[PDB]
Amino acid sequence: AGGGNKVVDESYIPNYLLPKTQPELQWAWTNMEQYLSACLNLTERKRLVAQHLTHVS
Amino acid sequence: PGFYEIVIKVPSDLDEHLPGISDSFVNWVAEKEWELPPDSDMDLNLIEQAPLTVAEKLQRDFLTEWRRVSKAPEALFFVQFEKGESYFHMHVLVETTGVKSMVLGRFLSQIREKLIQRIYRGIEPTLPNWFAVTKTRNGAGGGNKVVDESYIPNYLLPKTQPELQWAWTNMEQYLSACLNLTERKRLVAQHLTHVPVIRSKTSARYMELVGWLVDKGITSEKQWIQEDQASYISFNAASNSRSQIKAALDNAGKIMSLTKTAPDYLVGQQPVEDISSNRIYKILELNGYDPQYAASVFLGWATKKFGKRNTIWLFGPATTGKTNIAEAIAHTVPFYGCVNWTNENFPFNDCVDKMVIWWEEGKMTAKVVESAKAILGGSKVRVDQKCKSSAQIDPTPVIVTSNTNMCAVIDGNSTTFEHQQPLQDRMFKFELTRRLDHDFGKVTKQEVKDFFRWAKDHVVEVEHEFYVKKGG
DNA sequence: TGGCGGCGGTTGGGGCTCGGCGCTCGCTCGCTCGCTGGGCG
DNA sequence: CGCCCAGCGAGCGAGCGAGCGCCGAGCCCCAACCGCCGCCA
Repeated sequence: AGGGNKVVDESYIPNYLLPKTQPELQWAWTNMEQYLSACLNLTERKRLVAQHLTHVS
Repeated sequence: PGFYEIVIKVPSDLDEHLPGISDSFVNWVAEKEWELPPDSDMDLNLIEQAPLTVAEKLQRDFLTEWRRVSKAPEALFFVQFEKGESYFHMHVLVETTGVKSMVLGRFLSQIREKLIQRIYRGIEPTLPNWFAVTKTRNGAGGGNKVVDESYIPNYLLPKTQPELQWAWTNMEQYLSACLNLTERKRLVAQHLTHVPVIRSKTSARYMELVGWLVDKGITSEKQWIQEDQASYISFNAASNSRSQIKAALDNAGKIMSLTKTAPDYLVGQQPVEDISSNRIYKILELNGYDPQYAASVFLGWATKKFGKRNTIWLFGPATTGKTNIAEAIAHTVPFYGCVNWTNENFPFNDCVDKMVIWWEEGKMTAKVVESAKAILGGSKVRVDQKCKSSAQIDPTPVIVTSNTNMCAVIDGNSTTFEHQQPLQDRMFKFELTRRLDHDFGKVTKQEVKDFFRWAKDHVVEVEHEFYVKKGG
């Protein structure tokens, strides 16, 4: 319990939350204009994942 | 002025370290915001907020309690709030003015209790040793670590923004370096550019023992027992004390190897009150030689005053007031060596690392006549050794005590006289033909010391010549 | 054209060594908690 | 006159050591053997 919290940046979303497939997802709520389209749409999630992969590269 | 490095762990998790803390305390700790001074290049995003206030309150209460219990409000301190790898802490520093090392433990516990009853309000932090003081050794063995002023720029200031958060100090030399990386780096660089012995209770006594040994003239274990057996035994109880004996012996030898002059150890301290009783006086008066002039010549020869003619040669058969004095001198001086006249290849084998060169019943050899003339004429020269490397032999007063004519320099299976005048123009002839009686007794070391001392109390004009004046 | 005999190096192993850490004995000293004594007078 | 500070003391335990003990590696000297050489037809 004394450990530190899991602090991350925006790169953590496309690295674990978006890569998750439908069976590992049900619903989501956000407010960012870039991530709002990737709520219940898998195509937008994959597009954002690819964009993040190309950016970090 | 020393300082005490106190470690005070700042509770990071108020829920785990302070279970059951009131909500008012957390609210007041979180509502207090901080802001760096205008001239502060430190980044505020990296610095925390509630931990900063907690550390500030803790160090303020600590300083207040210290000033109240020590009665020294003008005492210097130096607090530095950092962020450990797994928990927050502070490198608090307080002077030792008005607080000895045997009372710091009670004051620390009192301050901890006061902080727990005031700040935390009874709740004691559950961190492993949240309140302690730096010790010279881990555990309950080492004592309080009394650091120095050089400890601040050697561990605290080197730390930069990542590990640094805040700091409080009243010292005028560390004011701008409280919340400024540039000033801290400048001070660290200045301290590194500025920067010898060590004072300890175990080395202070050794520094005096090594000096007393050379004063008494000890160069081995037997000489130490000769003075006091109990004293020698006391300095060799444990292995650490036994190795110390060998270390001190080696150091004393290497130092005696570099004194200044041999007479420094041969010349006595107190004057002489009865020289007639000395055996040297009778030996010199029996052979027909003025004891005063002989003593002056000996003093001038031992002090390297003549230079080229700094040599004495006692002629006449063996043991005629020649061997006794030489044996006494050899027994008095620390080290000595007999010139092996038989070994013409390396006759100075026994005279290696010796202060006096004694030639007892030995003829001159042609194999080391040229090299010997240098040392006899006041000149340095590196001669070989018997199955050993060469070694420089500084101008040392040589003493010859033979019966045959030393001018007859032997060159193997023959004899020559080419080195007659060269060797005679740098030596003193002492025609000591009178033989001592059987009940004359051997000369002691105290006798030689008294003789060398009396040689100084009555100085006479010593003439540089070959034949020494006799006693008229 | 031919081989049978000893001497300086090793080189790990039993041993001394200096250190660390760990523990275990003397000293201590602001604090506490009573006991009692001119003085009220 | 039966309390008054209030002055005194006697520990008094949580500290402080400091001093030793017992590993812990870490050098250090020593002995049972290898390389090379002397010794004869």
